[PDB]
Amino acid sequence: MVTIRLARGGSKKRPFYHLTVTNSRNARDGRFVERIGFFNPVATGGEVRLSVDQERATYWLGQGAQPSERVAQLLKDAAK
Amino acid sequence: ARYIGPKCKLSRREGTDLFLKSGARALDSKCKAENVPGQHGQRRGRLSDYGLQLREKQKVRRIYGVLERQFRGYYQEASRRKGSTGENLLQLLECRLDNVVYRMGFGSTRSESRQLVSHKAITVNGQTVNIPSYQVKAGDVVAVREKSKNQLRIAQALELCGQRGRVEWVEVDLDKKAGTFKSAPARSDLSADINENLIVELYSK
Amino acid sequence: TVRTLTGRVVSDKMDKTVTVLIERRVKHPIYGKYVKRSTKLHAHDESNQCRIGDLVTIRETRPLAKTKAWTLVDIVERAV
Amino acid sequence: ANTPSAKKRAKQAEKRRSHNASLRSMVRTYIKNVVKAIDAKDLEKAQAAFTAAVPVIDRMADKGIIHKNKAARHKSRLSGHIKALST
RNA sequence: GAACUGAAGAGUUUGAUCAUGGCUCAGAUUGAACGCUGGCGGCAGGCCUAACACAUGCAAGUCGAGCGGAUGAAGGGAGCUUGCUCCUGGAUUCAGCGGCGGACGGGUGAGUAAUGCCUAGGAAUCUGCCUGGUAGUGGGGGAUAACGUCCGGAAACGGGCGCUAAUACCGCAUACGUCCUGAGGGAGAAAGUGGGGGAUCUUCGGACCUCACGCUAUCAGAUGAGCCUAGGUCGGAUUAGCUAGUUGGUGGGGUAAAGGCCUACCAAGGCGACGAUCCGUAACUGGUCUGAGAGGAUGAUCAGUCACACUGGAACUGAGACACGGUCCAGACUCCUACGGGAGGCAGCAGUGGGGAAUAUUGGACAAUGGGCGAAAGCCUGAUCCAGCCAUGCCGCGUGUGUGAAGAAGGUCUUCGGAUUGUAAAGCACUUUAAGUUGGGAGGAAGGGCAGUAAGUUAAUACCUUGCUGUUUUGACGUUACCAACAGAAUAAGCACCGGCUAACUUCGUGCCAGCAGCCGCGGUAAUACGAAGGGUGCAAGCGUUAAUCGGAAUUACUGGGCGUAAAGCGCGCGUAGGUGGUUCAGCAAGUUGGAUGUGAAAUCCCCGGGCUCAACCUGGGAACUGCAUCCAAAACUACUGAGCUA
RNA sequence: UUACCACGGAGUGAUUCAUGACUGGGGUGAAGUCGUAACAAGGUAGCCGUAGGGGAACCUGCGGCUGGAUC
Repeated sequence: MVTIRLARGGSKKRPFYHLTVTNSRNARDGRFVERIGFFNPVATGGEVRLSVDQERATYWLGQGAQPSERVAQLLKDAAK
Repeated sequence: ARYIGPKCKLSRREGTDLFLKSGARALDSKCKAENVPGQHGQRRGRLSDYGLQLREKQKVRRIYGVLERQFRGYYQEASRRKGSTGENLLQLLECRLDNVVYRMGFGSTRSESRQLVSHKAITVNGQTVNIPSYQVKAGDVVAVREKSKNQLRIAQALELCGQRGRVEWVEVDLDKKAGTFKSAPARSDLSADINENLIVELYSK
Repeated sequence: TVRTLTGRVVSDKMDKTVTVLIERRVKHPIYGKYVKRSTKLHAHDESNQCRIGDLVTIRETRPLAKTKAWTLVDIVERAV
Repeated sequence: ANTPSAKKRAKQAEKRRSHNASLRSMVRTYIKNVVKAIDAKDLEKAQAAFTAAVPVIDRMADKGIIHKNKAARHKSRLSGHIKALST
């Protein structure tokens, strides 16, 4: 299964997530086929909280990728 | 950390008016500035080429109270930033919050400014910054915290700043005790007694 | 379309296969001088025509022996 | 040391290995009956073994015993040999 | 717009000089260790050696909405008057059959010099779960756990005798695809479960419709894996020959797939100074350190690949393994035993013993992000998120601020005048970061349950799915970051050096002794070089020493050195491979040049910004990856081809 | 029951490491014995190759060289 999940790529007590397209068997922060966007839960000023790159998100979704419970909520929030 | 100790020895070793003391009295009436400190202050002996650069290095270090590790990084950032490594150098440590407050005249000396800034008594752009080494930008407003407005130290130093040479690149409002940083000074705006080319050559050794 | 290599043949004492020498010129990484290199490849010859000394051409093709993955295009020059 | 889930899987695989070996043996003998017939050059019983062989080899190929590609290859080689025998 | 801006030398051969030439030093860095010292916080790092052995605890479970049994409540009816017992009821949650997972995630670098890795291509393949499409899920049969009983065994457990279920197993029917085929034909599957329901029938369980989860056949996609080709990948030639399944061919077998992968036969082939084979070492790469660059050294953290799982070997199941916490056998070790036999594999996370100069807690939680199972609730997760210890490193802050001559005392030197410690202290005012106490205080939380509503669907307003509304609930860390108030300078400075290189000097004691020492060297009775004091210098919660790499070293010289005498022209010819080749015309386009395309993983380096009070750190975009492959243009030079000319 | 094959066993080599009575040279030494071989024409010019001899530096022959003094 190819999946769209969040790769924890920030720092201690300051999480940052990469919206990542990858096979479900790979590790969270490990191998992937493509990164498509990112999510900042602690964005304060000019930091963009969520960038999605809506184009490639549909392509992998059309290929059968199954987003996780967090990305699916974030995907709706991006389009809402 | 920081150097804590007698201050004339820093000036006496070099023989230049280091601004470690308030301008209440001239340094000659306070200390024997015509001799280097220590038992053998009356000798002679020409300094080597490397010694002149090192003494030049410590003058910039001792005037602003900076350790070289930051200075070496400040050199690295000055070497990083485009333009001459010469004038990129002095601007970097002229924008320190303690030095800017000293230019604003809130402290008679940079030692007063450092303690006054470190004690959360200064807010720049409305947010309290209690670090000496903050790098202020052009257009930044630096103010004193409202609880610290009645400090006699800034009250005394603001007048002492009058008879010290009015610096052009920053302006201060006496009633609000707040000033704004217009722009970084150029070489002509700082004292020419320094030789910033000795700074670069020494660190190439 | 398909990458075909050219070289001088060197040995034909086998059955239905001929060995072709490939001439290369790779510069030395440091000294930057072209040194002639050798690449002997075991080419397959479904029927035998090529004798020793003929320039021929070969394609990377099906592995059809333990050391034979290349087969002949044609003789471009025959060693008369 | 050993989890109860691993113990169950080993028991499950041993039961399946005995079950699979019987079925895999059935495929092997049925083809073997044909190969013995071609090697004996007995045409009349060649297809009788062959026609008896074709059901079972796909019956276990669909079961996943020998994979369908292997079963397909066996049919072609066996048919070709019997085709070569009928001259 | 930017992705660069970048290069120091000194000491030492001599009576003295120039050159050559080696040695040493000034620098950057480390998973570092040792000595002295020691306040805090953020981020990161933390057995480099014994791939040594492992006590203890956890690290892979989950599904009752697949199945059989047990446990059997709430709620009702009874003798007693509900103490205590008998019936209906099935809410649960459980050992075991089955399904999925266990091949992921995690650890280590032993082996491996190429069946590995890197780059660029190719085709013959397989690919669970996922997505889209297509055709179906029809009807039977025979068993076995669990269960009861018996026997054997110390245990591990094993063996009979009877019973039963399935989405367990196997027949039969059927075939949009699919497999083989003399293209005429032949062959091949499946499984049901839950919710709800308007009619119809019923054995009264249900049949039937719908929804959802499934299962079967097959096509395509995606992911992953397998295979093949060419180039590259440490040192050694005081290692030159190596290889008969060896190298090809033919037939057959075998694999998911080609292939000596295997075999039968035929031929004598195949590799190698362009370094085969052998020996020693070694995981490889992105990258990291250093360097102006070219280069040199290196392969921690993080990421990709590989190999390994106590040693050797082997297969089984499965889509996927020859499988760390699976199976079998052999071996060494540890342990239990009733002596007949059994059990185990921390190079998973903690921890222990041992080795070593040296590297940490027997911690909390699934809150977040992932993973497995499940319809969901939910469970597990030593992945992960956090916390404990360590100046191990980077970064940031503090250990106070101004005034203050009495130039106080004491110490040191003294020319005996004085100087120096020294505005330094004392004193007078002052603030109190950080630490302490108290108080307030985000965010990391997405969601779930319940109820309602709207939409979709279905014959249905029912069930179910999705979007909103209201309520209640989820934070391990944490006693949070962060913010206020109180108090008091109060809780906070040490290390190395002072002859030159190299910034910084006197005195005292010693007297070639003690000792110092990176080199020059110092010390044999007036030592700025030993030990101490004062003074100063540099650095600072760090300071030095060691160990190692690069630089300096143009001291392996491609950039960028030399060979008359300093080391270096073979004793001298000829000549093989190779290297290089006069001049003119034409062609070609491998080199060469320009462009385009694909690739050159992400992270890192670099440039411009953004967020932590700044920085370290994180992150957005760009640049770069100097390479390879293909294509398109060009023909000055090289290479090739053809034709000439005479130097 | 046969084929494959691990452990284990036998023989015979190769290589590498560590040791070994004794023996050979090499280096460093606070300096002892015997000479004085080279450096000046070093008191027989020196050196190179080779051969023989001698306690030792060395000597001698043969060829070669100047990296030899006087002239």
